[PDB]
Amino acid sequence: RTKVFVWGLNDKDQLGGLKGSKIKVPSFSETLSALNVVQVAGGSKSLFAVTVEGKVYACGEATNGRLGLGISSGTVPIPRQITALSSYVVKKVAVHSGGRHATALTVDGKVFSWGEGDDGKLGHFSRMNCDKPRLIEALKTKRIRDIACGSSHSAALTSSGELYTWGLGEYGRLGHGDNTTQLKPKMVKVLLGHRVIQVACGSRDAQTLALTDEGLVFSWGDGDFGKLGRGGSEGCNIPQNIERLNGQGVCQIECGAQFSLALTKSGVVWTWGKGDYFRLGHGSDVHVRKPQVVEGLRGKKIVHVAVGALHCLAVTDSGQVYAWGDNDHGQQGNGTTTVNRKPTLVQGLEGQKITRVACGSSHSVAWTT
Amino acid sequence: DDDKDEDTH
Repeated sequence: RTKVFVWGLNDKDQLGGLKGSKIKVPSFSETLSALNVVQVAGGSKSLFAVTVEGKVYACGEATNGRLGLGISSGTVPIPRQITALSSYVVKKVAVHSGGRHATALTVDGKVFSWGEGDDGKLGHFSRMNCDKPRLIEALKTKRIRDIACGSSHSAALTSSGELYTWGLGEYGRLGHGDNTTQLKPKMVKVLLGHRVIQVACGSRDAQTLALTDEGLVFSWGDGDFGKLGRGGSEGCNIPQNIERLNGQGVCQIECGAQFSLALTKSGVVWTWGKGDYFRLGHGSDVHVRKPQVVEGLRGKKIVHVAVGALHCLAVTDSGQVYAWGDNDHGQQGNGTTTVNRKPTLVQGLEGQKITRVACGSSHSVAWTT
Repeated sequence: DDDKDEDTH
């Protein structure tokens, strides 16, 4: 048993079988709970679930083939198995909250991609859409250990610690010293000598974040609103160290819409970037151009975080979920459509020891184990 | 907000 709870926008049934378009309180998902999930991931009006068995299920908007079910137009209102992957044990799905493509990493290190093909983000030397998952041949000889997707580019990292990026080159998000689109996975040579252990990719005019095993956080790409974390707004196409987070013990990095977030081993949350609609959690909607601790969570040991487009979720070590940011569709889980300017306890989960959260563009997920 | 979803109802 893993109980799964969902809330937020439900216009395309991206919550997997609830009635109503704005679910304002976390609601038990019997379809998703029945699956025994190890991971839920949220994309643009879409939801993906990876089970202990290693299968993948998807629901929500099917346009551009987000869901990898061989279709391209309508809605999948009930979570449906991506049967193209039924012969593999999938370990993780990577998708951005504002994304229309995704990747899947198997336990034996293979990477499949599917969905919108613009700018080569699927990694098959073309700009073609893929309605069904397709193996990224370029990575077949690398033992990939993690994956990440933005709205317009993608990334993967090997067990030796090398980082690959591909997709839209504009504004330097790929990190290769130019702005050239890569239809193929390309190694970030500037980071050799560092063992990269996570990577996160942003949306639209996007940033990229990387984390090394020594705790170093790097950022590059678009610089608007200070989401690179080094002040001002100048972009770059070469990875640069975010000096402020050195020595902080960062263990998880995420990119929402035009903002960045980091969580540390000791349980503190840092955010920076675009401030509009209170996505940063500092109580105001001003921009923050170097990382700043979310004071609203000081004293709470956060063990897992997730970012949507305009909202964030954080779980304490005691199973409590806090949310902050925009609430046009109920994604805050406070029973209303009122913004959470500061981190706020999510209603309706008491007695559920949540261990993990996930976000899509405008929806939210929490689950136990 | 470019990154706000619309509720298609």
